Amino acid sequence: SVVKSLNSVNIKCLPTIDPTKLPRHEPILVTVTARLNKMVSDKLKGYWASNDYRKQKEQWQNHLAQLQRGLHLLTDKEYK
Amino acid sequence: SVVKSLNSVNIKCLPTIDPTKLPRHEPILVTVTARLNKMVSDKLKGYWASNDYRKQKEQWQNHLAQLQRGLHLLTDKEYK
Amino acid sequence: IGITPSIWKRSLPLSLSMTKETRLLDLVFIWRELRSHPELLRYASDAAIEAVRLAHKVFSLEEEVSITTLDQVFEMRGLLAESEGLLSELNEPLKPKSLWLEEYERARELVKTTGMKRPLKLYKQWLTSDNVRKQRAEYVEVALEYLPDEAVVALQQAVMAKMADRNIAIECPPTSNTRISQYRNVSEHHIFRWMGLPGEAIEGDVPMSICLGSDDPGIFAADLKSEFYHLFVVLTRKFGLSPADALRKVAEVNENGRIYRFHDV
Amino acid sequence: MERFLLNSTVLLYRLSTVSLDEVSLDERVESSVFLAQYEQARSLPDHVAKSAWSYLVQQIKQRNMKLGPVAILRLIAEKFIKNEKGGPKIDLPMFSEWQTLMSRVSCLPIIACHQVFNPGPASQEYSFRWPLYPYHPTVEDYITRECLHETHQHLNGSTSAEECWLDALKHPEACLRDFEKGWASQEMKQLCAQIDPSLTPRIFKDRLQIACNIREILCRVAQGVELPEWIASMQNPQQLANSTILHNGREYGFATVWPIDDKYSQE
Amino acid sequence: PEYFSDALKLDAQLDYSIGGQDLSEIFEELVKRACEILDCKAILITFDDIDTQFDAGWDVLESIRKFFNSRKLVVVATGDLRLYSQ
Repeated sequence: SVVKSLNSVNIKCLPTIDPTKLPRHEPILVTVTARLNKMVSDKLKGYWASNDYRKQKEQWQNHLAQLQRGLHLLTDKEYK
Repeated sequence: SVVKSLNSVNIKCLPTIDPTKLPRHEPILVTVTARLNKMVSDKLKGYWASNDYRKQKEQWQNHLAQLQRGLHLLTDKEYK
Repeated sequence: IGITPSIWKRSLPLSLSMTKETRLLDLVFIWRELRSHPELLRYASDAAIEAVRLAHKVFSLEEEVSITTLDQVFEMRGLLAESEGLLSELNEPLKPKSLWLEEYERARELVKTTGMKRPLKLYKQWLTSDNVRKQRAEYVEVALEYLPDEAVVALQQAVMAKMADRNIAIECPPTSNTRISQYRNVSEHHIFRWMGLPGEAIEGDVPMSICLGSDDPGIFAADLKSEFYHLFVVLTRKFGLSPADALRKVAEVNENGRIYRFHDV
Repeated sequence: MERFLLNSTVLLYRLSTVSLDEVSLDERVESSVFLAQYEQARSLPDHVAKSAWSYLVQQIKQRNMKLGPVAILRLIAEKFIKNEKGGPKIDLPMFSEWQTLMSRVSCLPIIACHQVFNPGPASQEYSFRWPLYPYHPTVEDYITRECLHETHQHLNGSTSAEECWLDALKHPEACLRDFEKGWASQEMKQLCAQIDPSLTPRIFKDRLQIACNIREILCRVAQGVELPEWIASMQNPQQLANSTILHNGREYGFATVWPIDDKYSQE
Repeated sequence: PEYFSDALKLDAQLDYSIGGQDLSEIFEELVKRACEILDCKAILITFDDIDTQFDAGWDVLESIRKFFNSRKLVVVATGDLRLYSQ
């Protein structure tokens, strides 16, 4: 109910994330970023091969790529 | 007996399944889709290149593929 | 398609041995590229007759199978075994849109269609029959000079026309590799036949595109430059070619490695 | 044989005047296309044209399609274009008769149909700007090694001809000034009648305006937005000649909103 | 993940009401085909005594309840019912 009227200061709301309705071991970041990366690239996909699409997409890809090193750093069996 | 009455608006009933009469580590969701994929495949074989046979088939194949890419994580023990 | 049949027969027994399945695929093939040949018909006709004889031995069938049916059976061996309607049950639920479902159903529908499933049922025994698979691996005795010297050349020139049409290059092994155990020296190597050296090119040959490669030279210290020089030396000395002309023939091989390069543009 | 259905004045006349309510046009396209081939390639005997058209109808029915641009573009795209190392490339043996097709039918619709119903390798990124070329390693090696050399390249106008149609859409009225000034000359009077005898400047504005509205109407289908609920008013394609339709007695436009700033471009 | 594409297989005989990877589904037609091949209306299977290690009979109880349900297959069990309760 809160988020229904809130979508109408401009605010955007991610779909609710339920840890119960998720794999038992997947951490929060990979789940929330999956939600976050889904729309933001879909918003880019809303554009049709415009000039601003390429600049925002590639810089977004670097943001994920540089963060991929720490995505494994959410604990592990042993350090390598 | 209940499913017997339903088979005899139209309502389709899937055959009763039992987790005990199943492998221990195979989840219910893969099994329920197995029985569910049983009928839809059978109905498609009945059409056999009739009108819009491809339309239902391809929309089904993609939907099964999208489910499959979410089936590995459910059985996956941990995060990787 | 490089060795001259006369050279290949050097120091070999008067009758070789080969598996029945490899023999049967030979007999069905030799009929394909020889019945087209106006004068090498006896070999094609004899092959087609005795291939039918061998098919009865292998498939253990009792009815009549013609050479046309055999070719149709053997043209469907490129399909995957696990394709539905060929080895697995025809009525199976549809697999979830892999990159293989294009392959699985393609080998399925064309088998179902054309209104001709007689070659298909022969093929299943060729794959999933206890006796057929055992009979295929049983070896057979083949005469060394089964085809005459000219007859084998007809097949080789038939390959050249087909592949040059498709424009597919050939990797050539290093000529310093004494792995063939058939050439007395390097001057007899089959690479010279492909390039078109007079005195080593068989009449009617269709020139191909030949690239250069050095994978297993068979020697201790080797490199592509050494292989490049090895080719250049033989032309100038053994075949008597001027350095300007000799380089161009070996330069064509070195450039064909660039025309057919797999590197992206 | 399929180029006739995509480039023929007589079909356009039978489609720009007949209403959209009725659906069965299989006869009216078959009769019209034979006139279309009559006035385009008259050297073809009737029986060759009859059978070739009959095969085309029969070939479509076995695929459970319906005769239309969505189906015809499928046949050409799979007949000519095939994926290769560089992406979508025209097959080498069929290249020569493809060039004949380009003289009557544009490439932009064909390439779009090929991508949808036959995507590239592993969904690799591909933005179409240049006309498709056949791939042969011998020529590809030479071109990259030693570049081409052009001696006669008219700079003015447009880079190619298919995009000049897009430029024409940007000036639905200004391009008529070029048409009207040219129409004063007798040479342009005859040349226009050569293609379609019933071609007048108002018809030229009629079709260009109609083409403008169709682009917007079908764009709403492509974008995914729901139909603008004034299509019920239009059942005759001639109603798209005024950039505004009247449904329940109020002004209803055709222009929509596009994600691109420049809605009239190649991409 | 690669198992499911290998799953889903159909029971080609008698078209039972259950489809999927259930082995009981895949078992009755084999018995019936064996019975008609072996000129019998049923097959008698004998499970011996489990007095030594009755813990071994737990799988037999599962196999009897999970797969041994067809009318045309008869099973003779034995032992001490008290140990099964244990």
